[PDB]
Amino acid sequence: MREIVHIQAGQCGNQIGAKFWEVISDEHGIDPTGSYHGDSDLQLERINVYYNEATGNKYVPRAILVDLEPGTMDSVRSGPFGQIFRPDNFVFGQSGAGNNWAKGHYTEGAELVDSVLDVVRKESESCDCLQGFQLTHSLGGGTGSGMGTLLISKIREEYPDRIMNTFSVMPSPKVSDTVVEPYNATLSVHQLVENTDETYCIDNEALYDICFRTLKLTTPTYGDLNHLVSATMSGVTTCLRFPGQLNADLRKLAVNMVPFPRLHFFMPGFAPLQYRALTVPELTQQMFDSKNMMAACDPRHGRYLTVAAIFRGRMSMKEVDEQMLNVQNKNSSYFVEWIPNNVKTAVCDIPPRGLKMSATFIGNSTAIQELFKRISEQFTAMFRRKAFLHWYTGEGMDEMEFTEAESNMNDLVSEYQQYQDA
Amino acid sequence: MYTFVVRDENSSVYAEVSRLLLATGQWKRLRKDNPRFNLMLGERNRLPFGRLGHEPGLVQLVNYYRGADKLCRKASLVKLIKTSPELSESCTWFPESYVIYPTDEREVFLAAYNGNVWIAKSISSEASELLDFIHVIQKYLEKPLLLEPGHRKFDIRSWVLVDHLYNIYLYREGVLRTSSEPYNSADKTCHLTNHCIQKEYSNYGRYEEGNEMFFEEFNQYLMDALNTTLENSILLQIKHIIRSCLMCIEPAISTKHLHYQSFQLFGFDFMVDEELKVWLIEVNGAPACAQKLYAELCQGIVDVAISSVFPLASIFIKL
Amino acid sequence: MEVIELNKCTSGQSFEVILKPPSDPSLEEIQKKLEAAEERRKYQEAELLKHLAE
Amino acid sequence: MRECISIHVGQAGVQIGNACWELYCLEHGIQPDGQMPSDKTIGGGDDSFNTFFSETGAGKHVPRAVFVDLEPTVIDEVRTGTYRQLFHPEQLITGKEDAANNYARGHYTIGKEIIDLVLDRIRKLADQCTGLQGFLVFHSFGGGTGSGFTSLLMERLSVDYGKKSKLEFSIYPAPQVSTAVVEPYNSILTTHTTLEHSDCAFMVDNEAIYDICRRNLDIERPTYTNLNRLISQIVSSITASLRFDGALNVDLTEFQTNLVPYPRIHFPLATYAPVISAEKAYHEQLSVAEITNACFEPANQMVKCDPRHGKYMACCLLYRGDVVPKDVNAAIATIKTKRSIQFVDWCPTGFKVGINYQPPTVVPGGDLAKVQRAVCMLSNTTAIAEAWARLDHKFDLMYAKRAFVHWYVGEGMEEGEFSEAREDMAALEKDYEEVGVDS
Ligand SMILES: Nc1nc2c(ncn2[C@@H]2O[C@H](COP(=O)(O)OP(=O)(O)OP(=O)(O)O)[C@@H](O)[C@H]2O)c(=O)[nH]1
Ligand SMILES: Nc1ncnc2c1ncn2[C@@H]1O[C@H](COP(=O)(O)OP(=O)(O)CP(=O)(O)O)[C@@H](O)[C@H]1O
Ligand SMILES: COc1cc2c(c(OC)c1OC)-c1ccc(OC)c(=O)cc1[C@@H](NC(C)=O)CC2
Ligand SMILES: Nc1nc2c(ncn2[C@@H]2O[C@H](COP(=O)(O)OP(=O)(O)O)[C@@H](O)[C@H]2O)c(=O)[nH]1
Ligand SMILES: [Ca+2]
Ligand SMILES: [Ca+2]
Ligand SMILES: [Mg+2]
Ligand SMILES: [Mg+2]
Ligand SMILES: [Mg+2]
Repeated sequence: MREIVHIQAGQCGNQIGAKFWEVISDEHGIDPTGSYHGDSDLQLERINVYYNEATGNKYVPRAILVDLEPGTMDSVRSGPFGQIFRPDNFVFGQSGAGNNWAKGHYTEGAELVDSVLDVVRKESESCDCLQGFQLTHSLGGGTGSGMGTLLISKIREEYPDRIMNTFSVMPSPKVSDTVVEPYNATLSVHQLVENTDETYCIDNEALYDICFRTLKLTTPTYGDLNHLVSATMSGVTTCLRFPGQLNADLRKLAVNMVPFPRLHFFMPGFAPLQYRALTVPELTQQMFDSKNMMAACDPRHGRYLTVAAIFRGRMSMKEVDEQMLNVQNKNSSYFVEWIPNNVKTAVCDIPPRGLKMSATFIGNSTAIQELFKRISEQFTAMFRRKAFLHWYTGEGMDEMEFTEAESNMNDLVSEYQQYQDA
Repeated sequence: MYTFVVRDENSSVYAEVSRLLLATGQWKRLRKDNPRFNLMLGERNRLPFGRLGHEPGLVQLVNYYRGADKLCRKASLVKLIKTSPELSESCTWFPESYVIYPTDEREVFLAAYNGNVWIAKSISSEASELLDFIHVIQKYLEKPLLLEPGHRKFDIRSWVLVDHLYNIYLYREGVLRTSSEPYNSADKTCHLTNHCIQKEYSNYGRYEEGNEMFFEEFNQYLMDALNTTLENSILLQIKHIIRSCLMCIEPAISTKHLHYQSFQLFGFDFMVDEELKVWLIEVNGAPACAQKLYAELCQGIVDVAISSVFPLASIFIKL
Repeated sequence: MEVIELNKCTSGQSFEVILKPPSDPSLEEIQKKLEAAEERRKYQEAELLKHLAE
Repeated sequence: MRECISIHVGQAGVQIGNACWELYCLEHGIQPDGQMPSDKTIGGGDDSFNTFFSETGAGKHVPRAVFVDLEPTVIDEVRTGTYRQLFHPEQLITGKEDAANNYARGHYTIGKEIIDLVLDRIRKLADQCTGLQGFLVFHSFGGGTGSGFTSLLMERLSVDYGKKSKLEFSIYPAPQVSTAVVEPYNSILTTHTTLEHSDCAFMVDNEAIYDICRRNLDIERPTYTNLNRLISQIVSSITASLRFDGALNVDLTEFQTNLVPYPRIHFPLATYAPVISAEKAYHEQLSVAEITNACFEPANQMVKCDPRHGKYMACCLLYRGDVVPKDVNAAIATIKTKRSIQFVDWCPTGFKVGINYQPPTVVPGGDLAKVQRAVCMLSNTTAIAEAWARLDHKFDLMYAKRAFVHWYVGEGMEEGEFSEAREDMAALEKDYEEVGVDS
């Protein structure tokens, strides 16, 4: 029955994961106590994808909360929808990871990883037919980055034929916590290239710019950034959660979006970012606009390999089809000509909360190489002088492992440029 | 913003057409293998008509009629005229022709052979010399209209545009490709009026510039020398022949109810005898134009053949 | 134009009109194909599990 | 009486199968519960409709059909639908997870694990047959199941039922109607493997049906229900001769005999007329001449192509309703002097005509208006090769970069099969050219 097991790891992963569950619970009419109080059976038709059904017809998120310190998960448990989560699905340590990939991946994380897999195993057993896994985390910290990728590796070992999907938050100096973020991100990307089928690249620089320049927020907070991510995650998973014309799961998505195994890093987008309803041409225009992208990459600096678009709300399906075809026909140079009809659109009649209609963008563009280039430069700037390396070598790592991760990411960049000139 | 592709770099006519499209700011040229186009300036050979009109949200137009090769090939034209009831063997404006393979009309040609001068193509009074050379064998017009002074031969080229609605437009400006050498009914330079031949084997450009006489001069000549006009003595027959050929093949090539649309520029070649009778020589599917007529004609193509389908933000005679 | 083979019944009729005269792999082989692909999947997975073991 | 077993594979096959059997029941006067008041011979008989329907002691008329899909959601709508009582539970076979638009996954990975179950359930129906003719296989080209599992099924059917004819109803992929980017791959892969196992295949281009529904039915965005009910009419017209009294195409063998001179070139072009909107209050009934002339209009074809620039090998006219042979001949004689109908020199320039007096049945509340006469033309034209060329070109574009190939290789398929399948299609295009084109 296409069940998905959700995992959220670290501070960022849990804070965005919590918001995601708050949003879709509302869309499915699930109250903070886990009771259904909706008005449409369309909300319950595919509820099993993300929710287990309890004893007294209560719905419990198939979610596992992981962290190396109890702080954020104490906040989640005390949050608005904090009581909806299964108490046994809270797996945490006390040491923390100190924004250190090595601690998350090799030392502190290794002590906790088996306990997480136990809960993962238990959730998978309650699935009629496990579709795949979904992970929310950041790449700049220690737990989400280090332990998160360790989890992914452990999961692939036990479930080699299941789809692995991540929403990965990319660090940036503009919204930074520590200077070692490029180290942690580069080490993680190496893991993601090999062990994920689909990765949504969420750039904190893009999230900030959207809040500052577009939403007119002079002082954006993580909460403001997470609002955008929460909305994007809802739209991305729309065809998973709601009945519609589209009969497809995560594997069908991966098959059609990923022409080459390593190139599975997507640029998410959302529109609108007010009481004035948007016309279909406006939704389509904004959706393809760089300012609505969340990877901080200019799509005009590359070419689209594949594009997926999801429109939500009651609108003319003809007008949607016309506008989508319009964009392709007006900008044919930004789409690869060696993949016929590489832009697909799906429509869901059910709009999200607060909007009469909206559009979600999922692009596999070669322009994403700008994100990895940026990280690679910040990495190299420090690594050439071996700056801050002692935090990692003190945890048993050697310089060779950094060189390899750096090499693999630069290879990833070159492979994107290779198909940009095809 | 309309989009188009170019798949024939050797096209003189459509190199100017694409230039004009870009000079409107409403047309954009795409890569040759880009399927997301509105207009296609296709290749002369093996044009993939089968891939046209299958792209969603795109009205597609092509500068060639599929099946028009039946009219624009030597042997196909002869076969078409004979086997079509609307043309028949009693065509009257097309010289007696026979298709000969090196079907076929070999015995029938000899039966008519027995002025007995013919010409083979794909000039001799002996049938034995013709066959041993070999294609189509056509009766050579031994009595052509000769321009004076010079006592010289000529042919008439007419440009015809047929749009997507199958309207037949005749360009006002035709051209006479004349011979610069005096005619001799007893050396095939004064017998062949091709521009490439006259610019080589010939006294070239003695009478007119580049052996090209245009309609206004030729009309004035007819009035002075024969007391008649170009319209009456010649153009009436030309317009008739053009209309006969294009209407005959219409139901076979019309894109009226097709998933894609077609238009095409044609080059009709005529011969005029001393009785002021017009004979059709052949039809060109990919013709070139006169140098001084490129500007006007190509703009005419954009106006009635292209913009009629894709409107932006007469030099033709409708037949 | 000739009409031939005219057959009639309560439900309808049929005929032919002429206008112009004219001028496998065995079960075993399939099993091998399926098993060969299965073994190629097994090898690729074993390589993955080996790579993860390293 | 000789029986025919229908097999529906994947979402497209199943949903189209639903539309067909719905129509079949309406045409034969069979109620959704299986009861048929017209049938006086209770619990048995060898009537023409018994070719598609078996009978139980309770008087229920059960379709000789099998529904197979690698995921349960589509077939589940049959199990709980209007015709839930019509089918035996055994006939409705479902798997756990689908082929994910991957030919290799449907053919090799999942197919291996479920093929024996399917054949066994088919064997059940075969044992009820006194003289099984063969099979009718409905599927899409683009689906992982429709392409992958079908080709495997066709191979095994040739083994277990060697003397039996197999006919195909295939859905050709169109970007206007929900395609995946990898569907050109699946199309070529399945056509290559199924080619030697199919005696006659009817291709239906989703683009054509989509445009017919927009143009003739005034539906801006046709749903699958709109498309399938139109498809079911064409399918009904083709199989009417098997289900009713007649003398043309009475067995599956006749389809090959009358339409397929060369085994590989077994893809007849279908053309249907008229398609009239039910919302259209005032409409003039078309004559025999008018609906016959409409058979030579590209806009009414199941596959968009130009028969004017191809050659005919065979032509069959299937009329339903108020039609007499006199009007047919008067129409044909007229059409020949207006249309460009070129037959190959080694074939008789002629038409095999079949007429069923009962006018086309339409689903109550449907989009199709009731007409007094309609015709389906089945003609084997080399012009249908345009569809192969379009499809092969899209294959070439992606395969030149080896795009998406890793998904197929990851399922145990070898990369060589891609080239092997493409070379077979290249040969197929060449066959059409040798037969249809002059130098
Ligand atoms: N005409 C018509 N076409 C359909 C229908 N359903 C799917 N298709 C077409 O089939 C193609 C996709 O294949 P499907 O049949 O949906 O997939 P499948 O056979 O179930 O195989 P899976 O990938 O395992 O799901 C698309 O090109 C659709 O246009 C239908 O009900 N009617
Ligand atoms: N039956 C005939 N009688 C007299 N002159 C003839 C003739 N047939 C051809 N010609 C002469 O033939 C010359 C034209 O060439 P023709 O039309 O035969 O083919 P071509 O070699 O020009 C191919 P294209 O027109 O595509 O360039 C003219 O100069 C004309 O004088
Ligand atoms: C589970 O949800 C989705 C699943 C899929 C697709 C998709 O994007 C529209 C989804 O929504 C996010 C999808 C994507 C892209 C394609 O080409 C780029 C394609 O061929 C095809 C598709 C989907 N198929 C169709 C016909 O849209 C199947 C896989
Ligand atoms: N968008 C977003 N980014 C965050 C959030 N919290 C932390 N980050 C980013 O994640 C990185 C820090 O990693 P973090 O998750 O806090 O450490 P961890 O607990 O070890 O996984 C930095 O680049 C932060 O910018 C959040 O709530 N939202
Ligand atoms: Ca410890
Ligand atoms: Ca009975
Ligand atoms: Mg932190
Ligand atoms: Mg010439
Ligand atoms: Mg399916």
